[PDB]
Amino acid sequence: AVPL
Amino acid sequence: HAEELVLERCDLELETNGRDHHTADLCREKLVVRRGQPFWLTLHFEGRNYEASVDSLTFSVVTGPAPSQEAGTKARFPLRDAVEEGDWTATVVDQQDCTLSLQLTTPANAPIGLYRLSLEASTGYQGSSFVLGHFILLFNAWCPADAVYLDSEEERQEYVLTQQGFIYQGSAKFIKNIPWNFGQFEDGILDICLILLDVNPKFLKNAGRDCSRRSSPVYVGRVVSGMVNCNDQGVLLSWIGSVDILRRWKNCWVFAAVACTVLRCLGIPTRVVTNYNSAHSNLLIEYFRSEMIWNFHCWVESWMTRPDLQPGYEGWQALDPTPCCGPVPVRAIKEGDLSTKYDAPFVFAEVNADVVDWIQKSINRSLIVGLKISTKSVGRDEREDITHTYKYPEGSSEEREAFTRANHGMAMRIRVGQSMNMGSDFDVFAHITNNTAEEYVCRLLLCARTVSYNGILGPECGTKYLLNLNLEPFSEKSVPLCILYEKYRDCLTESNLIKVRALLVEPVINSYLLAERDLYLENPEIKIRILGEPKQKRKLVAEVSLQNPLPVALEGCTFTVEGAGLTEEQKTVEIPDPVEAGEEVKVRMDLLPLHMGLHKLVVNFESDKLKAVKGFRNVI
Repeated sequence: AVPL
Repeated sequence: HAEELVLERCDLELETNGRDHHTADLCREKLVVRRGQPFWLTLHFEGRNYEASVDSLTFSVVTGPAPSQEAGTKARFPLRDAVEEGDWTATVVDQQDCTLSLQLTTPANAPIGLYRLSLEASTGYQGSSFVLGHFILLFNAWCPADAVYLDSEEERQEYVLTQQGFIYQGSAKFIKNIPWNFGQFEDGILDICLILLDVNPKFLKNAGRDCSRRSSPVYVGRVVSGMVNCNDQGVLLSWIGSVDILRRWKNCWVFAAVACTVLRCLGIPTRVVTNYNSAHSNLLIEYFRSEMIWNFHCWVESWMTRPDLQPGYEGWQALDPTPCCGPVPVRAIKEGDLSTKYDAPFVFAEVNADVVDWIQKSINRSLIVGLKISTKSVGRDEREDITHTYKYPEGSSEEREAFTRANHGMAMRIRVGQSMNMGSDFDVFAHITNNTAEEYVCRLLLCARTVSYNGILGPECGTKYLLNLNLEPFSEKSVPLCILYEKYRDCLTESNLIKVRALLVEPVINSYLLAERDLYLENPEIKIRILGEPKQKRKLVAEVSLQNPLPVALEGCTFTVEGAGLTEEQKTVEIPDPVEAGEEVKVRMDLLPLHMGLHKLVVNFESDKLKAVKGFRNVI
């Protein structure tokens, strides 16, 4: 999971 | 006459109950059954067998630490032939020499959990009550009367019985499928699920009522969404399954993985779903670098009726165990009916974003949320795309009218208010209008940077962040940011340009407003005074001046004038002393008006700290  | 019955033992018929009730893996040692469906116990008596004419048998069951009949957590029921459908009942279905086969049924809305079952045997004039044993009672997707009923066998297999699946991740363009062992039926797992229920805040607050409310999959799904995350008490705060995690606890996709394990275990048909988002020198992204947007996000859906809501909301309910959230009917999300319990706006914001520009009113597609919503296909190793269940096709009437129902007119432009000059300090404003009847609470990011004539951005020269800006109905605001010479002086491009950008975020519906405006910092004007009278004859004097606009002094000050038809020889003049802040430097030069008509005098001023400033004046 990665922040936009 | 007749002596009382003595029970030799009770056979819990594990093999036969397990298979019929789809709980076989759970019935290796103790009895596990599902509500609203008959199950079997065989009584063996020491001595004479049961005789209906003489013996009266009554059953009692209790669940939890404060059971009551009114709460549904305690029941008493006689062994008789008449079977009242929908109630706790027991009836004889077989009678052999020393054995008595019983058929018991529970209500289809019985609270789930661990029951103690007792028996009272009575042969008129005398009686004796005792404990027969225990069974765990689960939700029943096979029972048409049960709230979690699912009318398809293959779906029941997938969403309750199947112990492995795929959790989707990666990105909308490169969807990856992590295989995962939910293992809902592994040793110890069911007991762990029951414990999780038993330590939830509502149990602590009112144990009897909590235990009673476990008749509802709405209530149980809700409790689980909340319990997965350690507020503390919770479970979570590499691996390929849920089992290990739950075992250790007793002593981001992972949150959904655990919720699925627990819900499937308890009998609530459930699936993991993944939403993908994507992005395309943008304020928005700069903003994101506690409502982050991620490349993907996982939750679960569970299947149930919704008698607690108006008709039409049965089916898939979104539950989000991410750091209580749900259950909300997926269809309420797709319809923008956001007053539907529970927590609809939060799920809506996971799959929607409304991004609008005022880069002077256009739609911004640099942020895109709610793509390729994914979950495993029924009974097959492949991906099902369920984007359609959450959102109408982009551009449709149904999409737009759902947008409306969700929102029940906000606008924002950048404003200055007065002249802007190189060397001066001045405010810039995010002017925000709210011609709606609604009240909004928004985040505001307002900031300025130098920018080149080529469109490249320099260093920041002002920032104002506001966590919580309030907008009253039918009102407006001009929110200021002070641009300081001291902050921009050092970091200016070849141009006198600064780019102001603002971003307004309404995080409940998940709306985003951008406004952007380039500003030019004017050079000082060169004043040119014509002294005399424009005589086709001869002799004229022109005076030129420039008021220093900087708060600091100018060094190396030199005018340069020229103009065919006015001067025959260009004239440069070096100014000896520096010019002070606000000081008006002045020179004069002689002219010899060539001919008759119009002529233009052309001036250039130069300085160490201010260069390339020009002016002109017509004459005659």
